[PDB]
Amino acid sequence: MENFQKVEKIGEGTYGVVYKARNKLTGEVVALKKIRLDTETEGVPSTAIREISLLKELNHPNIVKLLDVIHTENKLYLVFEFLHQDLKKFMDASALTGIPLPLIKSYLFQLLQGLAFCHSHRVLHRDLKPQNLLINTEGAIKLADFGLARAFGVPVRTYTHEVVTLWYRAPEILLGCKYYSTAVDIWSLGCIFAEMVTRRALFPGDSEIDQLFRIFRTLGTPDEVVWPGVTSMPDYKPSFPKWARQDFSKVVPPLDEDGRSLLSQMLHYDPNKRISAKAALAHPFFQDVTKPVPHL
Amino acid sequence: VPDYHEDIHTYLREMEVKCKPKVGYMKKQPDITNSMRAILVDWLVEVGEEYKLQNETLHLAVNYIDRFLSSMSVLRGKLQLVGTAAMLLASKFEEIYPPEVAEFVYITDDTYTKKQVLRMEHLVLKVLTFDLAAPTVNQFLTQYFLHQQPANCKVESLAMFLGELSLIDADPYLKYLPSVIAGAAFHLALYTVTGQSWPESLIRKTGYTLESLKPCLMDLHQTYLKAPQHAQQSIREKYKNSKYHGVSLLNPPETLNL
Ligand SMILES: O=C1Nc2ccc(S(=O)(=O)O)cc2/C1=C1/Nc2ccccc2C1=O
Repeated sequence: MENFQKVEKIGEGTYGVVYKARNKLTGEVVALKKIRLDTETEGVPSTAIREISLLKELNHPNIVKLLDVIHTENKLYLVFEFLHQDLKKFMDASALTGIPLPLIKSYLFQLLQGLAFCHSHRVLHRDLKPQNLLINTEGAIKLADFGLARAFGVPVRTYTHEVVTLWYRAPEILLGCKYYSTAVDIWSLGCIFAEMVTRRALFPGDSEIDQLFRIFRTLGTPDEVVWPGVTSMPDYKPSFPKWARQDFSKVVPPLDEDGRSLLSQMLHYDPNKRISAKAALAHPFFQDVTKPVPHL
Repeated sequence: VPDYHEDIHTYLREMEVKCKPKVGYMKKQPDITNSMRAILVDWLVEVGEEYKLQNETLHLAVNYIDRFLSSMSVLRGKLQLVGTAAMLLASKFEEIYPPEVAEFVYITDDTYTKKQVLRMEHLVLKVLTFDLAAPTVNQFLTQYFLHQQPANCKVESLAMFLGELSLIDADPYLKYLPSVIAGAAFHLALYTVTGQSWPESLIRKTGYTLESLKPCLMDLHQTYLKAPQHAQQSIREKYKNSKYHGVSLLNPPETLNL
């Protein structure tokens, strides 16, 4: 903690903040995320317990690297690799010019790699959103914030329902399925893929029922044909308006035929049919992928 | 959705070796014994029982205890303080609704202060270097179950029952990897309930055979026969409940034909 030179506040944890800092002796620039403790309360936050143990278990070029955990009685400091910016911010800075397919393709490709890795190690991120994705000046993009993550078993059992930011939350969670898995992270990625193209959140509802309907109006209201089992889910209602499926080229018009195929597979209603990150990596959409570079 | 099953089974197989505690750490503990440890897990069983905790949380807790006691000698008056923190950490990791700190102080009828629980937590996290995602016998059993044609409520419950019995006796169970105890427990569960044996499909998946499981089967089968006479009885009581189809009431085979 002595050998660090804080550079500038950068973001906000829920029990701390994130600061850009530079290791005085090695010269390495890092990101410090301080977690507040203080005894006589509840001890170390379970979100930190999970974040640290799971993250230590995730070494991959597309997953932020946890360099160290400075553990003190008063507070707990997480030392991470540093990255220049996050995807939302970057998306805004492009809001007027747009994100070039090369970059969109490269970012999605990488993101699918980081996720396949998480899933290969039984880890559900459960909060993938543009703010939780970091990009550096080299064309790299990575999964960050493993604060809502959890180790899962095979098969899965019922986990926490209060999960995933509403805008990137999958139908099986919104409908109350008692078992949800890796497919929920794919849903998030499909929404982010869509978002990178058009530049504005695919389904920006403001309530669960509004989020569902905004989903139903794009992919159609699901039925036993398309998704065996819906009409039986806990939060399904036969009163649901029956919307017809909107042909995919209108959902993200600037998308080529490959993009459409990939996106459609990432947004499948039935979680057993929606493409896994592994399989997605082989999809034709990436045959021309490169690691271009950001626009900063 | 079985696209990651094998990547995960392989990863847990690698980890169970890296997370495994020292086989003979007890022999080196100056103050505590296996007997005292047995009393500790037995107690954690009913504690997990009183609070409706996952069985997965019980197994984690025991893994943390054995790993902590692998590098730290503890006085008999502190064994319970370690087991309490280990249980609290397991719940913070595995539970959706982990009972709060006060519950954990309370269950010790104030044998320790909230302060002591919190500090032990901090200490245990350090000794384990925050490596809490350990593989357990429960994680393997749950996987071996998918190889049952068709599912068998009683077999599963009996397999879990046997797996849990192994948490209680460091000797001989600390000398087997969780994936192996799981195989023995599943076979013995299966055989007892249906007459069937370790599936052809599991040899392919795990690489284990009756022959490789035999050393463990022998022990587990023995623990099973002597279960009614064991000083610790919280697992048996537990598995009499309908939630587990009263399998702990079933009669264990005279022999296994091996
Ligand atoms: O460089 C970094 N390293 C990390 C590591 C971990 C996180 S976390 O999402 O708070 O876990 C965030 C960050 C991080 C960040 N770097 C930046 C740069 C500009 C704007 C926002 C962020 C940011 O969140």
